[PDB]
Amino acid sequence: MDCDHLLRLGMTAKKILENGKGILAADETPKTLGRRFEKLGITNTEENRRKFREILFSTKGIERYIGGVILNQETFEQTSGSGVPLTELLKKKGIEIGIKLDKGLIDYKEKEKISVGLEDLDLRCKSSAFKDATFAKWRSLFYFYDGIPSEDCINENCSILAKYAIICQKNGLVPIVEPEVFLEGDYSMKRSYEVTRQILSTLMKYLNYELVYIPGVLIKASYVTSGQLSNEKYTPKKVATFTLRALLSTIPCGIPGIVFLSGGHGSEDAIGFLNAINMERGCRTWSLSFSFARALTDGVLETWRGDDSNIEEAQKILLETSFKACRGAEGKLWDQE
Amino acid sequence: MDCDHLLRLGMTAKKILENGKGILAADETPKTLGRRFEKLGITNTEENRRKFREILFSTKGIERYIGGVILNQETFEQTSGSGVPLTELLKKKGIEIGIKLDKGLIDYKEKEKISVGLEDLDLRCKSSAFKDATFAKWRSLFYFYDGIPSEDCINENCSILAKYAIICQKNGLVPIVEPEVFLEGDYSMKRSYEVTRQILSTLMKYLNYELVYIPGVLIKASYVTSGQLSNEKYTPKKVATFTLRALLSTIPCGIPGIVFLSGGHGSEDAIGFLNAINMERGCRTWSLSFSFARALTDGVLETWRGDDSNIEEAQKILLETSFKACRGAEGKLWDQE
Ligand SMILES: *[C@@H](C=O)COP(=O)(O)O
Ligand SMILES: *[C@@H](C=O)COP(=O)(O)O
Repeated sequence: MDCDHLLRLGMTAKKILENGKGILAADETPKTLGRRFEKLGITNTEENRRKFREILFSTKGIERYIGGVILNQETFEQTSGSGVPLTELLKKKGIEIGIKLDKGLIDYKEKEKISVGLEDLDLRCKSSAFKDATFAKWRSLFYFYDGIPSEDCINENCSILAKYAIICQKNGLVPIVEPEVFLEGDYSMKRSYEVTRQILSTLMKYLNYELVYIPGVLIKASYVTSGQLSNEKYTPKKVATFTLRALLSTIPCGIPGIVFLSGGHGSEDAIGFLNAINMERGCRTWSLSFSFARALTDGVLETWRGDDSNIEEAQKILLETSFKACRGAEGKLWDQE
Repeated sequence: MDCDHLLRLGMTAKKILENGKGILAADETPKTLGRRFEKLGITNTEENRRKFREILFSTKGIERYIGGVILNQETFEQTSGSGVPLTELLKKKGIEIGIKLDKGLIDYKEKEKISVGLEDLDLRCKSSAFKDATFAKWRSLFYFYDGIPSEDCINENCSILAKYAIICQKNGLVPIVEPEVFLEGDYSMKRSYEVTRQILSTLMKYLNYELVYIPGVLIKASYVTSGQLSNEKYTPKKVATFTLRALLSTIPCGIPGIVFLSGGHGSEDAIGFLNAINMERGCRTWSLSFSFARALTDGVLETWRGDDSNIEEAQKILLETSFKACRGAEGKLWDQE
């Protein structure tokens, strides 16, 4: 944790987001990907999970738009149909390799969650399995109900995120901290805005109390919207205004980038919100980019459907959707390249 | 607290610091100024306090360097020798008028302090006395000993600052929040650095929990150094490095400016640290300027000495010291204008 060591972390964080690039999140656990597969009639075999990731990672030209990919631990042990380790597909493309390091969530208080896995995190970061990884991801999730998120749950999750971040950095990995505001709930956009300001300001408190190197941390955040069960409407401009206000109010100049999660919003909406936030005026130092799983890969799944004959078209949709995300990351989606 | 109302606050915060300008703090209570007077053989009469402020405010050309002045409540009731209200001296110069609104400090826990006066703050902000004021100041003070500042004292002071800030803004005043790290103590520069990161990150938490308009808040901060009782040395470059790192780690892009307090450091050291921080590289949105009482007015006091014959020379020293501070505010002190 010397000066050159700290500069390498900042260089990695910037490389992931250079030139309007963003992150393809491919880190779904077998259970989470399985559910997605089963809706579309695809069998949850290890082989189909391996093939799905091969389809994503082998897409030609994807590195123009994708600066990093977040892998699931299992995918590090996997090869392509042709024999090449899946990580080698990304390395050869110059794409940064990430590892999701949380062990999921457990119950906290009444109706809330904390994320787990810190006890062996340092040991796991040193696994030879992840030797090629240069960044990591850890997700917490904030449920919304009456009087919730509670302050205890904000503090505990921010504490856990910050502890994970410092361990990552000590092992030479850039941490993505993901304080996700869960979309499935009944809350107004005002309430999301206000609580996002609490969560993000508290996260910055704990990162600072843990003396995390702030230029080597990426924040993966939810857009500010009302909850899916609210009857409240919003437009991309309003999402952009509220989200950017919350970020300008909470995120220090030293943070290199914010990457938005799609969170259950549509692919089109998530990309449209990104474009709108990048068209907003308001001085800032950090990039506003993407870390999408669903918004980038739902179309791939829906086109592929487990049939090899559909793969070329599935890869085409990945590339085209990645292009749009990247254009959104620079506020240029309305403009012809 | 409508949109135009919020834009006026941001415009005021920017006007105070435009063009490398800074703040002349002249807000010493009769007791605090009195002690300064008595060291230099000057009688603590109301007349000498009035005359001292007249000497400061009537200095020709001071508005090139000073964007705002922080007044003591008593000075709003005062006139020049020639009959002109002292506030009119500043208004005519286009200098923003501020009011210090705290009622000082009281004991908290063991050996710590909190600042007081929130109970009638809203009423006081509406006083016709302060009709010409456009900004305010409120000071908390953090003592350092073993295990101190305590977390309770950080939280309580940040809470008080944030409550004051929101009341100010609701009354159309830009709040300066002053979480001063007291120089008189025995602590290392590492410890100051780490605790400054705790204090400033926690302050940003409470400002966010109070839903303060972040573009309409100014932060008056201590430089990061070791304590006066420490035998540890430092240079301007090291102060600059540590202070800017702490600020980049904690202060959101939305804050318009940080103004350093001189804090018991020499006039020359305080101006030299300002120059050094403004020569540092590292992207940021906020101005780095000054809010000095001692660093700007100790020389004036020492030249004047209560003798009218010395006033012209005293004003010359104010103007020359203000020039240097302003050059420091743009990192140009080594360079000839
Ligand atoms: C990133 C997960 O690692 C965000 O995924 P989403 O875009 O919400 O499916
Ligand atoms: C500002 C007081 O209002 C700072 O005063 P100092 O420069 O520390 O004497």
